[PDB]
Amino acid sequence: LEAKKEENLADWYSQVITKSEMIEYHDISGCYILRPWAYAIWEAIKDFFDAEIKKLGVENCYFPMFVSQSALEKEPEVAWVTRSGKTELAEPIAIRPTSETVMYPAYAKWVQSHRDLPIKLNQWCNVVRWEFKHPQPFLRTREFLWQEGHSAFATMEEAAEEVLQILDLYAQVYEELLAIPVVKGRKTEKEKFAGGDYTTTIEAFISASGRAIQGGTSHHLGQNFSKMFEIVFEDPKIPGEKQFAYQNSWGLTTRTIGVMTMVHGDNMGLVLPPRVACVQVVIIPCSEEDKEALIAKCNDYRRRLLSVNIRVRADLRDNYSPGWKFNHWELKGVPIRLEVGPRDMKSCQFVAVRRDTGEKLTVAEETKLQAILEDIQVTLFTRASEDLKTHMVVANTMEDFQKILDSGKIVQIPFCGEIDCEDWIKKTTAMGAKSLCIPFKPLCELGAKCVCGKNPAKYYTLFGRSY
Amino acid sequence: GLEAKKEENLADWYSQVITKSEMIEYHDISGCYILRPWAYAIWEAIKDFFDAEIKKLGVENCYFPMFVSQSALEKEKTHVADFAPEVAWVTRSGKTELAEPIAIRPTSETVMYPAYAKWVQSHRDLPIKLNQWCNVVRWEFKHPQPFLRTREFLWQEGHSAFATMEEAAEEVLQILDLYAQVYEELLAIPVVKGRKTEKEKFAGGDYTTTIEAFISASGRAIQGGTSHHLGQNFSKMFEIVFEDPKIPGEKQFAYQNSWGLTTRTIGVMTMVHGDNMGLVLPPRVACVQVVIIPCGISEEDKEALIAKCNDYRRRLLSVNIRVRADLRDNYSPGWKFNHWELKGVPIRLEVGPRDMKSCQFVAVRRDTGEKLTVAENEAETKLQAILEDIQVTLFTRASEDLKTHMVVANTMEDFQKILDSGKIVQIPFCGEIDCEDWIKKTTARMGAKSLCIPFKPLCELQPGAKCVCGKNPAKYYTLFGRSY
Ligand SMILES: Cc1cc(N2CC[C@@](C#N)(C3CC3)C2=O)cc(NC(=O)Cc2ccccc2)n1
Ligand SMILES: Cc1cc(N2CC[C@@](C#N)(C3CC3)C2=O)cc(NC(=O)Cc2ccccc2)n1
Ligand SMILES: O=C(C[C@H]1NCCC[C@@H]1O)Cn1cnc2cc(Br)c(Cl)cc2c1=O
Ligand SMILES: O=C(C[C@H]1NCCC[C@@H]1O)Cn1cnc2cc(Br)c(Cl)cc2c1=O
Ligand SMILES: [Br-]
Ligand SMILES: [Br-]
Ligand SMILES: [Ca+2]
Ligand SMILES: [Ca+2]
Ligand SMILES: [Ca+2]
Ligand SMILES: [Ca+2]
Ligand SMILES: [Zn+2]
Ligand SMILES: [Zn+2]
Ligand SMILES: [Zn+2]
Ligand SMILES: [Zn+2]
Ligand SMILES: [Zn+2]
Repeated sequence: LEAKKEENLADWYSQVITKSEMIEYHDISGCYILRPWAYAIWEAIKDFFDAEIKKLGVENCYFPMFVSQSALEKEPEVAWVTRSGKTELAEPIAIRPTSETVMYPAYAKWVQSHRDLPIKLNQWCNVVRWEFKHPQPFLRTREFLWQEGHSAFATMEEAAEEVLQILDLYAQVYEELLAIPVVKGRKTEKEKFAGGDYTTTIEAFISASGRAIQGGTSHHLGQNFSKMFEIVFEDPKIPGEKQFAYQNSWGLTTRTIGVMTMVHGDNMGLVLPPRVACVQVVIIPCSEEDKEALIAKCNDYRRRLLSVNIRVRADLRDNYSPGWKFNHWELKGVPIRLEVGPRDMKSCQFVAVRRDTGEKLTVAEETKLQAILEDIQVTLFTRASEDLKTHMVVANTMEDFQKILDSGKIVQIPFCGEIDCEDWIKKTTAMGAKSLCIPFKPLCELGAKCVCGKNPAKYYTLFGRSY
Repeated sequence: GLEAKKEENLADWYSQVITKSEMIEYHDISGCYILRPWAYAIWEAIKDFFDAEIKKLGVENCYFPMFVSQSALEKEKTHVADFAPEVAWVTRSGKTELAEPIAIRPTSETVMYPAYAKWVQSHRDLPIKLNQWCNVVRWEFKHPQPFLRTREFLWQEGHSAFATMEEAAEEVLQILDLYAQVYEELLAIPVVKGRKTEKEKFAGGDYTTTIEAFISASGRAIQGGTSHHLGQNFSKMFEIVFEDPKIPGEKQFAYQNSWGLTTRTIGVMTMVHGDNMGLVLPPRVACVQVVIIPCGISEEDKEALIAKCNDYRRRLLSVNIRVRADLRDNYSPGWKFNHWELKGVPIRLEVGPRDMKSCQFVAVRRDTGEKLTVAENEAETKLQAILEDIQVTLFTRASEDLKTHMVVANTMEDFQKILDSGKIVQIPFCGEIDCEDWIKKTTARMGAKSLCIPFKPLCELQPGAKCVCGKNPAKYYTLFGRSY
């Protein structure tokens, strides 16, 4: 790897994602191939989150990719299919940018009584938003994989409960799987989903860019969509009266992998948190009778490790040098390299090198390796945490806000929350700073006025430059 | 209640069964359907099995883009021209024309193989074995049918490249055998492995292998999955090539395979096993294998009966049986019976107060309807045994059905008679496109298509035997019939 993360972050990022064999470019802008090394991380995320939402009663299903004009405009850079071969469709049809308008008519038909609620459905699928701004692999693409969950309840408080549960699962994905610290909160009036009541969100910070990025989102839709699509049930108490269902929706994408790359990656390449590493430990070999024995010693380690449920690969290819293999698996971010040399074989001991720090370490010919893995995870998280702690500070006045913002940090400011003030904050700080979230647990507690002067502060709000 | 008979109007029965089992919901765009959880969980079971099996072969999962540029789609002879009117084109985003229109993938060769060519710089870069689960689109005007033939559908498509022919040949048959395991072992559906004829194979490939299944309610056959050897056709098209230094001065074009399997599986499961009470789920893929329902419904006694149903639920989960306790006050027990029968749940566990007070329950089989009174303490064992026996039974019945409806015939006379009887036929066949066209055209006065050239035909072909056309010698016994 040539480019340096602190010099030329875009070039560093492209080189990391391709030389780690995560991404390949497609001949259509903003579309990328997810190679197995990237996809396996998505598979790990999927296994965790799918089990967890199943524990909450959510069922998986698959709705059509195509949205009619009427369904879509029953409420915009949607991709329109307008012909098959050379012959025009009777009416153009749209590729889903999200599936509310595909799902909620079906919900309306399935709900007859309050006995039919709640409905909790999730799908793992692809969506398309065909914007013409600059794409970035993983972080912001035209086609992407995600999961979208869509719930409908009889009451408001079970919906609110789910909203917070799903947000906490997203925070778990980032913090426990990817070792990325996030700040939970809710979007401002300006930035919230216009189709919902409130939008909760997890925001992560990428310091090499000094920019924030949304990691996931969980919306309380309230009765907005149920009144739109007539998702109604009869009142269990009052004859002949109908109630509109309360709804949530929530989503999470492969952006995860990009954030994991941006946060933990270094100038040797990818750095994989052991919890999502497709390969946690790579075994590399360093008298011909002796050579055969060495290979057999590696296979011994491999089988043992496989037996202790550690994801492991023995790279015994004859065609490549050990130093080549060292660099290959470092670039890919394998948390531990296990080096087996003849002396050490003879000494019945071995060497383990951790990817995060490079700390080498000799050990006796199972237990240790697992112990190293966990520490690597903790290490990654705590460093990311310190980075966030360094780059997220309080400022009580605009001038202090601006200086700090220009130092490449994100700032919690007292904020009145009006949309006009938020646009003013954007252009005065000019790209300009946007609102990220109103944090659940702000750093310091809030008579204080907004940084606009004209109005009092309603809440500490986190602002920053953002992807 | 279903109130439509499978032996009368098969189409209406199918529609009723897939909707009333809560498998399918209709969409306002023809040929696209909502897969509700009851069916999507069957696809997820198939997925878990096939994923595990291909990983043991060294296949890795990935995800390539859904959009194909016009240049990449039209670049090589990847597919015949007759497919052109069935490609769906995105021509605008919002209100603004795209400079170049882009196509939705009907299959991903034109997206993957330029990448494969970039990735093969030497022998060490082979083999490449990649699979993806994803949706594809084929915008046909022919009458769609849920699960069986739709405009959008879910599938897996595997694409692999090798240094030698032997490796690729081996994988083709391994994957075909995996598809046969999906059908016979998970779905309880017997299939016939074989080779597609010249007319019916994938045109740009060297040969296509296939598994064919029979639907006796319709007298038709349908292809369950496919596994192609491409040889070096696509690698010479896309320049997926390396150099062996021990063979200076010769290119080595990769040998490739591709293979595919869709949600048609579920449709075939519905058509083979479904009866006049609704769906019938093979225990192996049933989302719920056992549903516990309280019957015969004092306040203390009611509390106790519900606790007992939950005891059964706990024990069944603890021995890895997928179980649902239907404890809803809103619906009658006889309605619960009907509802879970429509959905095809293999076993219904009835618990009444008299049975609770004698430590027993009733188990009712979905496939036969047979009722058994079972002692409480044997719940885990008996119920497991019964599930296995349901699986077996379904497969056995279907195989019996296949074996009576597939027979050998040696003349166009016998062939057309047996064909008209609603069966499929293994005939001696010369293999030529003209003569297959002729077989179809004649036997209409729809015509019979070829299904597959079986690896293991019923009867070995006689030497010098001539194909039913009488003009050419038979090259092989070939399974023909009316088809989906
Ligand atoms: C990969 C990815 C992710 C996401 N988004 C959105 C919010 C969200 C979060 N959190 C989803 C709710 C879960 C997320 O991840 C969004 C996107 N593309 C786009 O906006 C389209 C686009 C394309 C090119 C340039 C500019 C914009 N692309
Ligand atoms: C559900 C499903 C399945 C399959 N096919 C194909 C062969 C194969 C097998 N075996 C694939 C290799 C895996 C299969 O299952 C094909 C399809 N639609 C279509 O052709 C498009 C269409 C749309 C409306 C009416 C008629 C035709 N729809
Ligand atoms: O997609 C959403 C709302 C939520 N849906 C379920 C998963 C989580 C997700 O945030 C917001 N959104 C975002 N981008 C969009 C782009 C287009 Br184009 C359209 Cl039509 C609609 C939308 C649109 O509704
Ligand atoms: O899709 C195939 C060949 C194989 N691709 C890999 C997975 C298994 C599959 O059988 C054949 N086929 C089928 N239908 C098609 C429809 C269209 Br539209 C196009 Cl352009 C092309 C095709 C086309 O190539
Ligand atoms: Br969104
Ligand atoms: Br196909
Ligand atoms: Ca055709
Ligand atoms: Ca053009
Ligand atoms: Ca490789
Ligand atoms: Ca030559
Ligand atoms: Zn992998
Ligand atoms: Zn203000
Ligand atoms: Zn289910
Ligand atoms: Zn007793
Ligand atoms: Zn002939």
